[PDB]
Amino acid sequence: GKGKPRGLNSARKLRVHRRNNRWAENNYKKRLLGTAFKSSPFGGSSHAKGIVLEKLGIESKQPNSAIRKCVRVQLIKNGKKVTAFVPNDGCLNFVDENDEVLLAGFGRKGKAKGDIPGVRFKVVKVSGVSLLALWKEKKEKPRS
Amino acid sequence: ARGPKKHLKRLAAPHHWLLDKLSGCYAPRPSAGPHKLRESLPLIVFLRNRLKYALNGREVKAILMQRHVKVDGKVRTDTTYPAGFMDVITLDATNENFRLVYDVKGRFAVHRITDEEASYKLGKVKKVQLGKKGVPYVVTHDGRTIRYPDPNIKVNDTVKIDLASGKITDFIKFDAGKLVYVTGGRNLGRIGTIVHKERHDGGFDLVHIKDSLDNTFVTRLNNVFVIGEQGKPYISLPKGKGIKLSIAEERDRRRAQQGL
Amino acid sequence: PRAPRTYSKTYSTPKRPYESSRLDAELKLAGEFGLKNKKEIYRISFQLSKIRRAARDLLTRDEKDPKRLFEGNALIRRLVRVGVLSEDKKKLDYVLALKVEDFLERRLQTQVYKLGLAKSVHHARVLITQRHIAVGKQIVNIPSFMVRLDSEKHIDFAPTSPFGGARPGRVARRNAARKAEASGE
Amino acid sequence: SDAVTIRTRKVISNPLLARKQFVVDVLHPNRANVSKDELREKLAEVYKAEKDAVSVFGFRTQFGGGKSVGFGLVYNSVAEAKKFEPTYRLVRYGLAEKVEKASRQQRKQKKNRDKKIFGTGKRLAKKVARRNAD
Amino acid sequence: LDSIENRKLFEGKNGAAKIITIVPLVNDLDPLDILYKLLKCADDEGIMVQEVDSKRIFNVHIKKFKSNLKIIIPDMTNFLNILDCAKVADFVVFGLSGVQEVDEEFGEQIIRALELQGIASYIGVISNLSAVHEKEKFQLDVKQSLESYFKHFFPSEERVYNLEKNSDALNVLRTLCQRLPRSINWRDNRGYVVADF
Amino acid sequence: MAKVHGSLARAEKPKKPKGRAYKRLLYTRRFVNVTLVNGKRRMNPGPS
RNA sequence: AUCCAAGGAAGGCAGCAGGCGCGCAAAUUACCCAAUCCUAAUUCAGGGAGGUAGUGACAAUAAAUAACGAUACAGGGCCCAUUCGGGUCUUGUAAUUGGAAUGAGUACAAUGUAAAUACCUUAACGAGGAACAAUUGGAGGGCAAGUCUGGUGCCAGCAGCCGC
Repeated sequence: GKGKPRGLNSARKLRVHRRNNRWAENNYKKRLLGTAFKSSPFGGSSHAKGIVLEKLGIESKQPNSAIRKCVRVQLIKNGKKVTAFVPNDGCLNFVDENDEVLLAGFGRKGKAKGDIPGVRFKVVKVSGVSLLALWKEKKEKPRS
Repeated sequence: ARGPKKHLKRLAAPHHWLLDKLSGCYAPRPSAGPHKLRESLPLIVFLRNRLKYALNGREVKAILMQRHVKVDGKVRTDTTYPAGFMDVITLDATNENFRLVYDVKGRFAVHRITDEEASYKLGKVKKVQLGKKGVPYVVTHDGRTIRYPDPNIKVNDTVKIDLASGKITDFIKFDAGKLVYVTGGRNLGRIGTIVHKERHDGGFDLVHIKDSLDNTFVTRLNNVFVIGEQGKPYISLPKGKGIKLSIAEERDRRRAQQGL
Repeated sequence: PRAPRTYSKTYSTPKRPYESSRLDAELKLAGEFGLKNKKEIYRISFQLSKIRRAARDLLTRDEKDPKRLFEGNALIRRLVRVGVLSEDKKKLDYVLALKVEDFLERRLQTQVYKLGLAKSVHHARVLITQRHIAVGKQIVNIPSFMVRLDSEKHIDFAPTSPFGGARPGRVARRNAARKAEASGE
Repeated sequence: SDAVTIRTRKVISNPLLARKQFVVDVLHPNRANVSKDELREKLAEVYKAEKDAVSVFGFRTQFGGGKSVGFGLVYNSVAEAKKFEPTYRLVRYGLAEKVEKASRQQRKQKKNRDKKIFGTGKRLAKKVARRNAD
Repeated sequence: LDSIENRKLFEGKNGAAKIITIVPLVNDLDPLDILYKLLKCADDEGIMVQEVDSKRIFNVHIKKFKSNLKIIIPDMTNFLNILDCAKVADFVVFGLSGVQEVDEEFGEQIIRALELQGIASYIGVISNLSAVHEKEKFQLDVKQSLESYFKHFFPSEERVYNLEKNSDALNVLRTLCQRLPRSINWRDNRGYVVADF
Repeated sequence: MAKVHGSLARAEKPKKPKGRAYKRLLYTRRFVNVTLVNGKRRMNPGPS
């Protein structure tokens, strides 16, 4: 009878079977082990601030050849070194080194076929300033 | 809590006070006295919320500090004095009298009383016992302790008390086929005749009551109060006569009292 | 620490955002009735949804039940009072064939145009919001007033408004003052 | 065109506060919000009482105007009005005086400076005046 | 521990050099007006009297917050002097007149030039909001206009404070006495001296 | 770019109307002015 | 961890405001006991409990940014077309013209309130609105929207997914 017990005094076997088989999910296992509270670089938050250590010319080769513009940051809350993408600025003229940056998440899945990376994070603010309004020229950036 | 409380928040009020939930932030916590906290009615609510005589809180204080309001013959000066069931409220300068009787919906209602009816007061005997130097006494539903009763008075008997002297005038013993008002619980405010007494020793007793329209309901023994006989109540009953109506009957009555 | 004051939402976001037949039907409704938002349609959809849920969960109960007859008569009578449900259709079955246009026709928005007090539906909303229209004696300037049936023989102009009463407005007497000064000049 | 009409709803005689309490309706076509003073005069002359024994408050005009609703008291004498009314409404009526006070921060700091003084303080005043003179 | 150890340059009792450069951006605004409306809410008016006669560089100890401020007012014609005064500051105060606009050829060029050469922590300051009509119902409109204008060039602040009131001026004084400024990278890599004798 | 100090609101081709007039305009542009291009209601066509 | 004449002496804001630190992340060192209640020897005194206002795009409700005409011009349709022209509509435009309506805002006053601010009323001003100027994201497919022009094509076939 469908390989599972159907007796009317068998609720215990059913719920122990569910608690054993829910560890095969992905979100459950990340969620009840405290994965984000231990090893994820944001520590389970939606944003983070950090200090720019480097500007990086990452390369995406195949099948799209592009020069990815990234930034190696050291986060303030953790002491954690994270590279992150910065959009829409070909010059990175709003970014210098040793500036403070508000980062968010970024869902690009890079490919394995040509060693192209998808870094996990985008730049939202530099030096307190909205990077969008910089690139759309609605504010000016204080340069320290 | 590190000691006894002194406040009562406005959501934690008994719902049968009909207090609005956005007037202020609290409700008047009733004092210690003749009635239970949960089922009392303090004087501030009866002056302001139901008789509309006082607009503010301090107008209640101004009226009560002029000794107009008597609760069961005596003048009270407390804002939150627990006036409860079967009690007599007397306004001399207004020349009005009120008996606190539950409505059919389970809340206290305004109820005008003649001077002859205002002289007495009923009370359910809650314990009879033999106190010091061997004197018997009864203790009623409001806390009144009366020495030297009739020996036929047992527990649950309703006793008539004349408010002038505070003596036992006469009484009714708890017999089947008597007129009974209901004090607590879901069926609160109904007037009926008890069919019989169901008895569970070691636990809670139960009472089957049958109303004027032959509906039958069941309460515990705690929620029972005896008034009188069939068609002979010792007090004057409010309008509606403790008769529980269905919602359709009430709706039809409301639109039948609308004929321009 | 008080009573946490209650509130609710009133519109409902549709499930799929781009759906050509739905966009066309909504815009036909807006054109026939002079709306401004899709939210003004979603409000009527949400109210009709709650009414249909009340209906179809009272239908599962058997008849001659006091809850069904009670709440059904309350619902049906309340719909008849606003003229959304007609006189013959006073059953629970006909409130489920009751559609959005039946609600949307009963607006003050619509009833000003339909009584011949405005030239356009857009002109009807304009005369509403510029405080020109009274129901009995009280002036209403919300187009979503949802005229109850008995209130139909009271919609007119206001005694405040120049169309219905007292002195002509700002531009009118301004131009009259310029005419009188220029005739004096 | 106008004629200010005054109606009294919900008329209650309260002998416990020695007064009469009611609802003031004012029909005022072509008028804005017929003031408290005129209502005190006209209720004093309808109910045949002193103006100082007549109070009105809590007014609000309906949407669109032309009608206002408030609350109205009329006492049995002027002295009963004096002894039962709140003091702010007496100051509104000119029947008393605004009691000029210090600010509340001032009096709290005054009280807390007084709390550090046990006794009259003139003993301590003499001793500190002597030691400053020392 | 590290956050307290990074305040050892700023005990204003001995080696503290909290340099504030006060730049009015409109010539109908006096810099000593701003300085006096600041130091009057410190309630030590001897400093206000001793700052009058002929000085540009002030070495002030405030015993309230126990801080060592160093006030510089730039020459308001030599634009090079304005640049040189702001590139040594730890704090930059921006005066905004409530009546005359910031000049597109003079004031805006100060803002953009100091900003593009790099500013540390700054404060926006109004001193003539009561030179507008005395009702605050119209003064708040001018204050919000100046705030929205200053938001364009500087989004790190949203309160452009009024020196007419004790509240906002004491707030600005607290800021200048306590708060640690953001560091300008190029100058802190090479070391810098301000020097009296 | 940067708006001037005078933000005190108190004391070219024509614009598109806002809100409900814009919905009125769209109702004219889709259902009063029927534009059948090659058997279809074509919106935003180029030179054709 | 505070003062100090060095002997000694004081300390607990996870109460209301407010500061530092921390961080993606969070308000005024305002007014008042008039409400609602509470405490006391008590009607009166007291209450950062609480109420009021500021700040506040946390959410939530309602809904301004325009509405009518006449002209022409281009059409379309309705019937009379023998042809003209006889009216009924409905469009489109023409930064063409006309007379209207009204609040945003300002404000005598009055209401409001403990005192105010604001709201509801209301004298007197207040628009052709070529600027009392509606934005935010898109226009390969998913998924509504380009068969358009220029530059790019050495920072560029490109980037939730597929990608050309």
